[PDB]
Amino acid sequence: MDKYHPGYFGKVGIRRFHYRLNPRFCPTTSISRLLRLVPKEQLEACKGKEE
Amino acid sequence: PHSWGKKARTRDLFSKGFRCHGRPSLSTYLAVFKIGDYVDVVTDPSVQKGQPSKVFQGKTGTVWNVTPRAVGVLVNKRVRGRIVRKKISVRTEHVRKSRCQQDFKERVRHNELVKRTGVGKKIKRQPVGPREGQLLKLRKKPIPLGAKKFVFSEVYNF
Amino acid sequence: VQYPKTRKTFCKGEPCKKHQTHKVVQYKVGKASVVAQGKRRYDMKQKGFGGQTKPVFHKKAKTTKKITLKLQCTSCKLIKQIKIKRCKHFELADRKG
Amino acid sequence: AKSKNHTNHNQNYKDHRHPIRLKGRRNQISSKGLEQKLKKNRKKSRKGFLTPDVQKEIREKRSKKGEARRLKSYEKFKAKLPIWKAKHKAA
Amino acid sequence: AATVNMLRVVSPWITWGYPSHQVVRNLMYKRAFAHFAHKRLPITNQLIEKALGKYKIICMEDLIYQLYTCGPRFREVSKFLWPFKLSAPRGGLKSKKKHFIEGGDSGNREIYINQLIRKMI
Amino acid sequence: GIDKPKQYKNKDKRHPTATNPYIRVLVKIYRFLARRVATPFNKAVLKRLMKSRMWRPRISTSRIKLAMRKPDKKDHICVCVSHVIHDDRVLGLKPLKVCALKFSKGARAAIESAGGQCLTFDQLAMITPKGSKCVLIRGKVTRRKQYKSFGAPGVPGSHAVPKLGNRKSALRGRRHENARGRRKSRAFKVKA
Amino acid sequence: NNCFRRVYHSNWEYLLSLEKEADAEPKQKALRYKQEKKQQFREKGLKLAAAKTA
RNA sequence: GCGUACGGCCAUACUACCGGGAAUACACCUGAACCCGUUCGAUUUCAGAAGUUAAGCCUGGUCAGGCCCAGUUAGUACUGAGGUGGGCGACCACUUGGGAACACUGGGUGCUGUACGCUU
RNA sequence: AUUGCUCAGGCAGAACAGAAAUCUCCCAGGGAGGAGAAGGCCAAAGGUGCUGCUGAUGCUGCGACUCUCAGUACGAGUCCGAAACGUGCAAUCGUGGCCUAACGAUCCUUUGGUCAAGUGUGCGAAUUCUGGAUAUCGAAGCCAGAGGUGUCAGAAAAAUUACCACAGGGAUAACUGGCUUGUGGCUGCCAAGCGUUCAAAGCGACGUCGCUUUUUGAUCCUUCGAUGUCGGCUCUUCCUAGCUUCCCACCCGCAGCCGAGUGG
RNA sequence: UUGAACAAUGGAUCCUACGUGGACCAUGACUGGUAAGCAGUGCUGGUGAUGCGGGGUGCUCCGAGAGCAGACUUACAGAUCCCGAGUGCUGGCUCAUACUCAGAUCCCACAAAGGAUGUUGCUUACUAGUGCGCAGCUCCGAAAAUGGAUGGUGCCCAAGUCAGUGUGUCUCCCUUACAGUCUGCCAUCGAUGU
RNA sequence: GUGAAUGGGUGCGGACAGGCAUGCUUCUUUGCCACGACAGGAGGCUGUGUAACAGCAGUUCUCCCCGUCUUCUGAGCAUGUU
RNA sequence: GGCUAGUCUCUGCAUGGAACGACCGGACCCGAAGUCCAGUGGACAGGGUUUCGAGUGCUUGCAAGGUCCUUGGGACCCGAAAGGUGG
Ligand SMILES: [Zn+2]
Repeated sequence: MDKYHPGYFGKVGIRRFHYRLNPRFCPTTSISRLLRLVPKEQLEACKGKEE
Repeated sequence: PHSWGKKARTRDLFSKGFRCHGRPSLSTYLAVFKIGDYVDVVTDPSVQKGQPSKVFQGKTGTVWNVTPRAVGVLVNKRVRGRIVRKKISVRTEHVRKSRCQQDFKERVRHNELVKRTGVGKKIKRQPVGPREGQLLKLRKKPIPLGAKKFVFSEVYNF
Repeated sequence: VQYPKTRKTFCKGEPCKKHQTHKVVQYKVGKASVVAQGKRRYDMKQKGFGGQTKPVFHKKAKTTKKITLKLQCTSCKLIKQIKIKRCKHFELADRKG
Repeated sequence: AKSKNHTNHNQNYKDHRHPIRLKGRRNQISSKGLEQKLKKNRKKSRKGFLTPDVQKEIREKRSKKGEARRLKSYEKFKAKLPIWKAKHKAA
Repeated sequence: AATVNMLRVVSPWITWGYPSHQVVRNLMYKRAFAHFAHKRLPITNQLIEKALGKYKIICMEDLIYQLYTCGPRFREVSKFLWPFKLSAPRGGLKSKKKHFIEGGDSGNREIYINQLIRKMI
Repeated sequence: GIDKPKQYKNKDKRHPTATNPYIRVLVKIYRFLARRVATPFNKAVLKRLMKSRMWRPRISTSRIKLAMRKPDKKDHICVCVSHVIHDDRVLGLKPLKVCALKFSKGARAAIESAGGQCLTFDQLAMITPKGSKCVLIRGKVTRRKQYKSFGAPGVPGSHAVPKLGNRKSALRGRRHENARGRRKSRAFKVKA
Repeated sequence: NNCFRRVYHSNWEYLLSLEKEADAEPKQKALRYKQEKKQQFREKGLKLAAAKTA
């Protein structure tokens, strides 16, 4: 147990009664995966322009 | 031996020499160690601080770390079927500059000065081999070698 | 074993951050609160049938406690809590004796 | 009941089945443990490192420094050379 | 020095001696195989040229010459050679267990290893 | 009897473990090439076609772009003995020749939207039989969720991901295996 | 010998000679620079010999 | 041929006894207003230069004690490997290698670096 | 930590004062001291007096290591970085004891810190109790200690069974047998003495070499899916370390008798 | 002189399923014990896991290591016969009236102190003789219980014992292991061309 | 007070060795200016080949000296060259 | 790509080791200077560390099958003396 599962055998942290997870659900993306989500017709007609 | 202390079975080991007691001299402190240097880890019992373990008593390591009063040394230690690179932090009273590479460095400097200046003959250090035939005039006359008579008195002198 | 009544030591408190006078007091264990979470759990487990539930201690090998000392900084009134070794008797040094 | 506990009998054999080697001998050793002043100084040195092109032109300038003296003296010696060769002929 | 201090310590398992020119020749021409290409090949002049041409050695006479009179390339020749397999000798051994000086058949037979090789080829 | 040295067993792999007959056809082609052209590239491709599937790992158009980013590789063909999948993070690709065992729909579209070509290994064998101007790239076998767990977490220095079967705690403070041997508060913490 | 006294004396002579090495190391560095100059000259002379014989 | 200061190695340098010491010194040496320290200006601190090599220091001697060196002990003791060697054993011899120690004999009794001087 | 000094013991000397009080001089490599067991270490000192101090937890959720070792922890210890300090002219030395022993997991509790408050002579600088807030109410959390597991990698713990049972064990006792024979039993060698004189007719002290299994040990090799465990009776056979008979043996401190010893 | 020798199909990087975790034997390296086929250790090798030749027999000794066959040769060790191989060759020594027949290859299957005018040699003191001794064999010391064991027979200028010798050469130096050499086949692991 | 035999650690080079020039640093140093300014003379010199050193080639040459200007601390890590 | 049976440069995958003047989150220390506003004074920001993470540094994923295994299950098969519930 010491060698293959260190953190076994203990108790740590604030315990949260009635842990709601729907108000904590928050999938994250990144800026690297934004311009894939724009039809590149817009990405082209908006390149240097103001829109 | 039913006591494995840090200094167990070190009566003869950590004893100073006959008429060699006293703390180390200034030649021990004026030595200079650089990283990569080879050093004999040799415990000095007159200084009870920074001592290495008795298991690195005649081990030659290489310097990896230089602290103000001590030096870090990497010594190989056979555990059972491995070798581990033990790191010791040992003061410089318990370590000596190792001459284990002295002959090699002498030979290398010799060969390089040879090939730089054009004098010398570039040691290659073969073993001591068989000899050639000689004719050996040798005035000296041979002494009769042979067994001698047994004398109980001359054997059991009293 | 004696220990001074005061001791100049480093107070790691925002006002001081340096060596202060640090009056010395022994550490007395406080009354166990009956409303601590573990005590409440132990009570909820003890009540009912089944007898004793947690293991009591009987062996009692030690004859000495480690001595704990609260040094209170005379300026911050911040308490540094140090420990010394296993000693049978202990008293703050009345330095005349 | 009563056992024969300790023995070091087959241990060299088991230990020598495969060669007794150090795992990482050519590998570098971590910088953790190295003295803090030396680690900070390595960091700051590398920060201050110039680039290879700047270094090349620096070395070029250093070589060009003593050139007017060197080329002049060398050409003077090279001029005096054939007299030396013709004197060495007469030997 | 290096080889003799090993021969000493393994002497209870080996004999050794100083072979004659014709014994060397018989060994080479009747028992010699090449340790080449991780195989055990019968020596031929072409195999000798391939494995040792680098050293101006082209024929079996070169091998015999270096072996008998060491020459510069004894090391390369001997490495090229595969350890000779010899039959159990005719006549036989006096006694494996003693030394040659003790009447046995171990240690150094300085010249009486020709008598042994001759029985073993 | 003889005090033997170790009898030679060739470490290298010389039979495709792949069950795809067309991977076997490619192994046949590149056996032919590694024999009767005998270039280091052909021998490498033969090795990699032998490789099992763990060892010809997927590779991304981002790795293709990183390989060919240098101006030296204007006409080179990026060769991956692997499935090629698209890095959505990569937006602007250059015209690239890329040979592989399979191109995902996304990777194929991203490479053919930049004017590049998606080559199979037979096309590569007919274009560059010696594999000249071919940039071999492999794909990374670390970063696997198995490789991360290899070793022991309770060994100091080994930062192995503990094996958690199906138990993904929601409270990351009250996680599984995080207390005794994971904080010096609990009498010790596994060393780094 | 192998005495502690003999070994300590050999170490003290070693340290003496390392000190003298460091003491004459600047002069040695000058000499070695000139030696590398002569090695450069020798190499280039060999190169010229080869290029003229070819 | 030496002196002083700082040393390195730390007795071939120490210990005892008997002698000698040119110069520079070093040293002993003279006093207590101050700095300073003491039970006591003994040590120590300060301030000096009348005297002396008496001692310290240097140096010469000793079949001195010690220390060091060489020989010798001694191929003795011991010992790795080997034997279907011996022996009831105890243990010993042999083959192939390695190889001391005390004692005894005799000889010796610091070398030297940096700086400043003396001797000129 | 600075600094001064030199210890055990001894010669010699000084009123009471002596073996031993205190004082003085010389000698003294440590024969003292350093808390304790032993070992190592140490002399203008890892000793000791005086004095000054508190570095006896080097700010942290703070490092690399070493012994142990699975190269895990605890523990112990070495080496560093830099805050703040002690001492010192300073270099330095100092984060306990000159060094090798002197000690302790989860969970729980407790205290300190965090927080909160306070300061803030203007700003900040923040853990939680989930429908949103408040409350030096309470509770939880994280961090550092402490309360102990000595069976000391850490269950909470009395006996009896001849009324007994089960799974096993010849890993393991009690009976035979095996090895050894200390003990027991039986013989040897030497010769101080006894024997009226005379070491042996007969003994044989002090010493010492053996033998047997034949007592008791010692062991634990076979047997615990059982080899029926003492003695006696019955019946056979064998050994000789010979009691009787035989050689009417040889020898005597053998006249006879009765005997002693030795041999087959 | 690419700056010691020899060897080396190898170095690096990993993953992973098991069995084992009663050991025992041998050796002046030993410790406890009077000792033990006792108990505990050290180095190495063996047994376990291992058959084969020899030791009569024997898990551990000596030789050697094991695919199926053919030929040759040997190891240890052997040749009176049992039992393959000389009642070999050349010098000695020993004769033992028992119930231990004298003695008869390691382990190992025991022997001691002491004694002998048996015998063979040698040293040595005395002036051929007399003393001390010292080695080889032999004899006594030498006693257990079913009848029995150099393995049996038996052996006696041995078939005991100590040496030498069998030489690419020998009137007689030969025997043979699953070992060495050569060959064929089987299988394995490889190399090369495909 | 000595001290074996047997042992144990380390080292024995590239064709990565060895040498040379330069850079950076908040680390170290009194050791910076300076990656700066100035600078003379002597020379059958240097290398390959040789015990006859003849011969052959000339490369920012050899020496005073890696000079002087108060005279230029190391360490670690790099950039080049051989 | 030059070049040459001397042999130079550029590319640098995978893997292993080291590093980071990098960055994300946590923990320290000196600070909180500076910029800014969806303005209850709040949001970040700077420089340093012997710092930690199952961190990132061009996402190494999912599903099915198969092999050897693990743990719960009768759990390779057989095997207690026992304990309990109801008769
Ligand atoms: Zn305070």
